Amino acid sequence: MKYIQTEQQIEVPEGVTVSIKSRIVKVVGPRGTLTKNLKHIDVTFTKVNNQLIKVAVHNGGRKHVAALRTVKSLVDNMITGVTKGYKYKMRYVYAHFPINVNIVEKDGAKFIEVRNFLGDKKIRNVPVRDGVTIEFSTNVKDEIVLSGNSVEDVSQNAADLQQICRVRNKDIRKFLDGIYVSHKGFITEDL
Amino acid sequence: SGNGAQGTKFRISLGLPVGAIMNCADNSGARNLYIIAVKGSGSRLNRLPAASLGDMVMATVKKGKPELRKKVMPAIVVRQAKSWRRRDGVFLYFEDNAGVIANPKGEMKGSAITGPVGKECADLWPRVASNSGVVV
Amino acid sequence: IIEPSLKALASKYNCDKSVCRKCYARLPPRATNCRKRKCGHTNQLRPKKKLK
RNA sequence: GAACUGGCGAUGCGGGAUGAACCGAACGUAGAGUUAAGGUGCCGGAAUACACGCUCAUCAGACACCACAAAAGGUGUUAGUUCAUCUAGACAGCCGGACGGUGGCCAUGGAAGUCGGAAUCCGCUAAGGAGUGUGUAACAACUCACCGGCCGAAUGAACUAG
RNA sequence: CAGUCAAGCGUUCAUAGCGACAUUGCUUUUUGAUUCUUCGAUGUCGGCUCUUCCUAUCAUACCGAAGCAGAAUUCGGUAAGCGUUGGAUUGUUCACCCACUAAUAGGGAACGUGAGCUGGGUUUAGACCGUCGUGAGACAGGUUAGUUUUACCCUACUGAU
Ligand SMILES: [Mg+2]
Ligand SMILES: [Mg+2]
Ligand SMILES: [Mg+2]
Ligand SMILES: [Mg+2]
Ligand SMILES: [Mg+2]
Ligand SMILES: [Mg+2]
Ligand SMILES: [Mg+2]
Ligand SMILES: [Mg+2]
Ligand SMILES: [Mg+2]
Ligand SMILES: [Mg+2]
Ligand SMILES: [Mg+2]
Ligand SMILES: [Mg+2]
Ligand SMILES: [Mg+2]
Ligand SMILES: [Mg+2]
Ligand SMILES: [Mg+2]
Ligand SMILES: [Mg+2]
Ligand SMILES: [Mg+2]
Ligand SMILES: [Mg+2]
Ligand SMILES: [Mg+2]
Ligand SMILES: [Zn+2]
Repeated sequence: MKYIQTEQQIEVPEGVTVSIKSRIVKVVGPRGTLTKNLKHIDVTFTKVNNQLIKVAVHNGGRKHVAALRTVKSLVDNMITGVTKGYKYKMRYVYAHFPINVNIVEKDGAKFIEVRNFLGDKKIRNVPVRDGVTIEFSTNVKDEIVLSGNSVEDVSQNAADLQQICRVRNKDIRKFLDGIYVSHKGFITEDL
Repeated sequence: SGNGAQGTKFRISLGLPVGAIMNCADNSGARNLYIIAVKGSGSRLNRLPAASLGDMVMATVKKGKPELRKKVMPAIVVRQAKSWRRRDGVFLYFEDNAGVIANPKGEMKGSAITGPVGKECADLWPRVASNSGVVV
Repeated sequence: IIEPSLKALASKYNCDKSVCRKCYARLPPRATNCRKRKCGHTNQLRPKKKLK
């Protein structure tokens, strides 16, 4: 129906610095800096008071307006991810065969090694995306922690090792073995 | 080959197409064997299935005691009579075709073996090897 | 055996889903329409049948 | 296989790419002007003219005769119709309570509401049922359904056709 | 050959898998209806050989669902890349058994293919039997014997200057 004006709000915390060219966003925070491209949506950007940035679409359709809120959340995750960080706790599930998960570095690639999954002789290697930190955290049995600035790398790599542990030719409703995400939070949560 | 195939064997020249009549080499009381099929054979237009030394076949008795007549039964070929090349480099062949009677598992119906047997067949079916007199 | 605390976590990814009645797709438990073009984004759904 | 009319056969011409039947229009030989049906991105002569909206197809659609598609579906998107809820804080989302009169009256082995059954009114507060579900053989114990806490403006249901 | 609705079957449960009563379609590998082209002739069945194409997928590749514990199985999707046999009987297409295999899926190309083959059948003339007819003769009734012509032209194709 061509909403002549649409507005959603981007709050800017204290310590961060935001640099935005045409559609190239640069967020600078204590934990680092994050950037990406947004030239595929045709939105405008407005700085208000160095603590508040406005995004608007003029004469936008239903799909066009809906895309604006995606950016609102997307750039916000940059701000959250650069101040508090992103932490994805990852849990093993095994019935009979314990799953041996280690870290190996062939050619400096920092691969993730999977063994004994359903007693398989095959070894599954999952590369670690840059900026993602791997933690064989203690005090909780059979869990790994992935931490980083960008939620996308943290989330996708977490999903990557989840998909590499699917079960074939069996009843998944019975063979619940695998690695599944147990907690999504922040590196500096409760701060 | 099949259920009783303990291990693998190298390819050897086929010398027994279907319809061939082959000598019975055990004491089960059969005189000859009539091939009607070969286990593990492929498919092709107009290509007759062929049997070789050590191959399990679906065979039928044409001469023997009546209780062995009129019914089909598995068999294992123990003599080829057609030259084949072993990978050691030698071409060898017996003077006639010979085989035995066995169940689908490879347990030979007979109890003794007359004449020599091929080393490939003996090495592949343990039961045939036990009752074999001379192996080459 | 499998410390059923994890089963709920494990089943939530494998068992706590919903199935499209036309193209057998795996859907989130509270989906309203199937996300697949071939079935026409149909609204006819059934829960994933559970054990026992 | 019949009726009326118009056509082809007996007929060329412009258009329908192409065609006996369709649209336009029927013909001496030439010159000029205007049009019909049909078209004006290029092939192709003529506006990539003006104006208001719809559609993105991981088999779009594109012009009568004509060279095909239906029943049934779709928080795809657009516009509507009829109902309701709403700043006396609408729907969501997150938090708490959810009390006494009176365990209402039978089924009494057991029913405050919950194996069931004829029933069914009050007091406290902004609000909470002689009770919705989980639960106990009953009871509480959880929960809802109602309100309150935040939120601050539209929300839901059904139907219609592009 | 495929849907749409859903009374029921399925221990309970419509839709795991089926599904009546109805109703909407698709295809031209059946058989029909018509006679539009061919009667100064387009060589009719079948088999053999060979190429390609269609997908409504039998198997192989990867997946989804179950009344999927495992194995086996069933339903479905993307999928025509690759393969889909040897025999007994019959002229057979068709059909039925034996056996192997991953499987022995379904079809078109003038019901592909006779100047490519064969001629077993149909389908000339000889002849026999049964039924019918007084008779000559008739019989999608049965049986046996019965000539398969030409490419040096153009194009197409494979090779060659
Ligand atoms: Mg053949
Ligand atoms: Mg005339
Ligand atoms: Mg005229
Ligand atoms: Mg008119
Ligand atoms: Mg021009
Ligand atoms: Mg419709
Ligand atoms: Mg619509
Ligand atoms: Mg005709
Ligand atoms: Mg003719
Ligand atoms: Mg002629
Ligand atoms: Mg001809
Ligand atoms: Mg298909
Ligand atoms: Mg046809
Ligand atoms: Mg052919
Ligand atoms: Mg020809
Ligand atoms: Mg004759
Ligand atoms: Mg005569
Ligand atoms: Mg007579
Ligand atoms: Mg006749
Ligand atoms: Zn679906």
